[PDB]
Amino acid sequence: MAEIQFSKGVAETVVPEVRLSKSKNGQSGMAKFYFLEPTILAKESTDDITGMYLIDDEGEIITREVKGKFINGRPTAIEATVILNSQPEWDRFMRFMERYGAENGLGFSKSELEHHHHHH
Repeated sequence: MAEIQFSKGVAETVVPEVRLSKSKNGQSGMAKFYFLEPTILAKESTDDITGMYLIDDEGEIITREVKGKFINGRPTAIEATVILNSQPEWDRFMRFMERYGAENGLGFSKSELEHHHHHH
């Protein structure tokens, strides 16, 4: 039931890429997310996004480090960064990527393959 929401309640079937990277000072670890032609550009404006809600099978993680990627003043891609300052955070990140990657092979859409449910 893992899914990505930019405003909670908005399920995104988009297939964003996942990359791992370190902080600027190389202190705490973090991960980058690439969104290509996301639908959140037709509902809410990019300037209306201040964070992303990652809902995992167990709990959820709140991310406020979100930046939009504009091309020549033409919105088309959005980027997000997750901070892994805490240790137990890695457990959810690895599980989310493991289960999420299994459902979508970075090329398959989450929709269709994942059945929708009335609850949450």
